Amino acid sequence: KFPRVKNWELGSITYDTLCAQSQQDGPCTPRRCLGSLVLPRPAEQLLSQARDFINQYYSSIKRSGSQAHEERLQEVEAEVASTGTYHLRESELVFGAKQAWRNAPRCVGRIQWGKLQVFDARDCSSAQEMFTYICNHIKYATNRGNLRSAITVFPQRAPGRGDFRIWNSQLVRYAGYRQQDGSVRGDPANVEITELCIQHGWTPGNGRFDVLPLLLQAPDEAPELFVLPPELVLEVPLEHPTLEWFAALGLRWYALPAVSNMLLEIGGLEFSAAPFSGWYMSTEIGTRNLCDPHRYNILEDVAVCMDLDTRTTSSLWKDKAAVEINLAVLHSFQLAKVTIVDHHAATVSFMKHLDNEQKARGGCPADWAWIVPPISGSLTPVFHQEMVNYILSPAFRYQPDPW
Amino acid sequence: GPKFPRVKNWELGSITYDTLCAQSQQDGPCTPRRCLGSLVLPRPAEQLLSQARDFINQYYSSIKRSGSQAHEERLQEVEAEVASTGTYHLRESELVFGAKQAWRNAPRCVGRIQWGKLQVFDARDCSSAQEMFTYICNHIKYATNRGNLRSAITVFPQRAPGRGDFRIWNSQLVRYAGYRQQDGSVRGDPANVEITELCIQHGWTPGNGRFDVLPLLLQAPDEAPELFVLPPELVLEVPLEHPTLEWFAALGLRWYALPAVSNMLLEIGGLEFSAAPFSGWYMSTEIGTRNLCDPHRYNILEDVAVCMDLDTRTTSSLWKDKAAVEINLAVLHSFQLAKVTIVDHHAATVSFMKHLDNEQKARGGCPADWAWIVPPISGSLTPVFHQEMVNYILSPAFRYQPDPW
Ligand code: HEM
Ligand code: HEM
Ligand SMILES: Cc1cc(N)nc(CCCCCCCc2cc(C)cc(N)n2)c1
Ligand SMILES: Cc1cc(N)nc(CCCCCCCc2cc(C)cc(N)n2)c1
Ligand SMILES: C[C@H](O)[C@H](O)[C@H]1CNc2nc(N)[nH]c(=O)c2N1
Ligand SMILES: C[C@H](O)[C@H](O)[C@H]1CNc2nc(N)[nH]c(=O)c2N1
Ligand SMILES: [Zn+2]
Repeated sequence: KFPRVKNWELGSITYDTLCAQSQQDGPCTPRRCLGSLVLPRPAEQLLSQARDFINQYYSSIKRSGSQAHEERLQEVEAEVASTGTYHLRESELVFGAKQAWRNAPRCVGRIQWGKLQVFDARDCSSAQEMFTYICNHIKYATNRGNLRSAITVFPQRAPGRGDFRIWNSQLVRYAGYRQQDGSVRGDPANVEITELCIQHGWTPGNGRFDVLPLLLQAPDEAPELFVLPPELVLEVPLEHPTLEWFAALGLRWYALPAVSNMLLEIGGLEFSAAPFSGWYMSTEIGTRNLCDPHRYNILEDVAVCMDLDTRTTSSLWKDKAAVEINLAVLHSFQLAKVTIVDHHAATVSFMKHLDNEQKARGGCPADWAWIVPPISGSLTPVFHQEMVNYILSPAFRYQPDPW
Repeated sequence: GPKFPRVKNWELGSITYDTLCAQSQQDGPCTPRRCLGSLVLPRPAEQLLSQARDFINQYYSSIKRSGSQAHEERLQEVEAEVASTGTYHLRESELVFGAKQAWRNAPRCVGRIQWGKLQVFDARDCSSAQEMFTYICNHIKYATNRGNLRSAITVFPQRAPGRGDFRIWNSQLVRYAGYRQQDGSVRGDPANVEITELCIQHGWTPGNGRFDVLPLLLQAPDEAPELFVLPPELVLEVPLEHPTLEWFAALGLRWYALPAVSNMLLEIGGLEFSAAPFSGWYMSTEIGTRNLCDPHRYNILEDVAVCMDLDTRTTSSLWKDKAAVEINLAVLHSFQLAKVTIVDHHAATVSFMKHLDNEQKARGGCPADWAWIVPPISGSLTPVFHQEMVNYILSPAFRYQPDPW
């Protein structure tokens, strides 16, 4: 029943009892494990999720069983029975957004989970208003380089109508221009959204790092285009501490990682637009975004500049170039005084987080493949830590693209 | 599409469906409620016969004589034997097939493109610890082949009805001693502190170096294990140096040529071969990243970083990553110089991708454990990081077995 969880570096063992609180099945069965897959393939039920969430909330404020708790359960029940749905109080929304983050198995930054600014944007009625709230978020979160975690929550999905959606996958994305000869200029991850923006009327540039406009959608309307004011998108030019030519690569990344296409589920209610942001771990930029062969793919270029023997894998040219690029990212963010965390510091804080959650809740859902960094895995303590992965609610969830 | 798991490569965009998993007859540790894929060790008569029939069907399929008269006579032969003895025995060619298939089936092995090239030594006539030692030395000589390594397994008698097992007590044929110190630190390999102490309890005179090769504790049915020293000339080792950092050689680090697992159970058609040591060649990260840099192994990162004059006082200098790369390069360079077979993690993962394609066509899938397949440095720089994998247990199989003591 309750899995034993061992750390193989220290020999310490815990038991996950928190997983018993899971109500949603993942993709694994006793016949086969699907844990490396990136994606998975009525009133009575809303009422149970609603009730369980309100119980979660009153328990957190230590008022479990109180008058307030009972009356609030009655409101929820009365509202659902009459209308087939309900609405959260602001404080409940705040609690549920933090819990969704806390519950996120793929997030290595969860030590921070209790520190989240929640902007309530549920009184939004147009793409125009969405834009204003998004700019306020960016400005707040960016804070001239001293980044602060934030979420803005737009109106929940409703039975009658279409969703509020932000089409872009992040608030900040560089264009990817598909070229005649089949290559890509810019970020190949963003080809499709770049073509959408143009098709909806954007005048495209032709750089490797052109910031995309937002396509914002109010219910049952065509999305609208909105150019972010350049002054709101903080960027960091990349340079290397000792390698002078590196700056000459013209590389850069944006300060603010802000995910904008995930669904936030709290107590059975769904928030189809609820962008959220923290600060980056350097390997996201230095390893994945710049070195993935299907991303900016700069490994070779960097290795030649370093004059490495590129002819053979056993010279470890890829490994050496990747280290330097990661170093350049850390250096430059430090130089520009913009919050960043390296993969060693981040995984150490995650280990402290596991221990906190063990005491607090008796476990912590974690996806080992996503937690362990993409370079130097076993040099970080999380590589040696067993982890149990399961879905708790409140949750952030993947949702299909709106087009 | 199909009612089998969809498997995607996020680098290339390509998709397959694993149909092979339908052949799995044994449950792993995961359920719909929670994934336990990251756990290292998760916790007959009519049963034997059904496993035997399945294995014999597998054998006859592989030789394309499925449904044939020889196929039906063999099945009858197996149940007759089980009917009268409670057990049965494999033909030589059945053993060779099952051993290769146990390797092909191993989800944690990245080297499986080589699975068809395994020399299977049949040692099922062995009846003493002394003879086990001879067989093991022959295995070591054949497999080592003066640095031109050749994959091999040697198979000792199977488990039998309430008669004791053949066991090799050591986890590998080559292991460096780990000596517990008066201050609680370890000299040598901390992985091997228990077996080192077991060797001394059984009469071994200990050394005091960081790289003392252990003797073997070999157990024949119903006897106490006996101790055997490997002739030093049989254990090929590689002194580590670095191609440009001249001081690395002065560190006195080394590793042995032959990775030879000796404590796993080989299961074929319900038969259990408790002693069946097998060996291949190393992927360089196993030595240079894990064995040398794990904090709970030789733990050399800080020493190397100090020699490289790195800033070890702050995580963000990436001193750990820089030192680990150089140590891996030293491992590769030293083995190449010594002419001892080794494969780096780029070339190994690339060959594992080819393996996956071959197996897609041949069997409809390939059981693979993503956390074990992805190397412990430079993970996402290798093509396997971007490749989804389905993990499931097929038989024949290599299985972990409890330590004999
Ligand atoms: C405070 C700084 C934070 C750091 C350093 C951090 C770290 C990370 C990293 C490295 C990833 C993997 C990203 C990738 O591989 O593409 C990630 C994923 C994720 N994080 Fe965080 N995180 C932070 C804050 C947040 C916040 C504020 C939230 C939401 C309130 C959040 C929720 C998530 C979710 C839901 C994922 C998985 C996304 C997916 O499945 O696509 N994180 N985190
Ligand atoms: C030919 C060269 C080979 C290479 C490069 C190779 C590579 C590897 C690596 C890197 C591991 C993970 C070890 C660790 O992290 O400690 C492994 C595990 C494994 N390999 Fe191979 N392998 C090779 C040959 C073999 C052979 C000949 C067999 C058996 C016939 C084999 C069966 C296994 C098994 C059963 C495991 C899992 C061990 C466990 O769970 O403890 N491999 N392999
Ligand atoms: C198909 C698919 C599914 C899925 N769940 N996720 C993805 C892409 C994941 C992109 C997330 C990248 C943003 C990560 C992030 C978010 C935050 C808030 C902080 C931080 N340091 N990093 C694709
Ligand atoms: C507790 C535990 C369980 C388990 N299944 N496995 C382990 C790890 C044992 C380490 C296995 C070392 C395999 C080394 C090897 C073996 C072969 C044949 C080739 C090659 N390159 N490497 C521990
Ligand atoms: C196939 C595999 O699951 C996939 O490549 C995962 C591996 N681990 C990851 N880990 C993080 N943090 N982010 C990722 O995108 C991925 N990709
Ligand atoms: C907890 C975790 O499963 C454990 O540290 C695993 C991770 N991946 C591994 N991968 C390989 N090849 N070898 C290992 O010993 C491990 N250890
Ligand atoms: Zn699983």
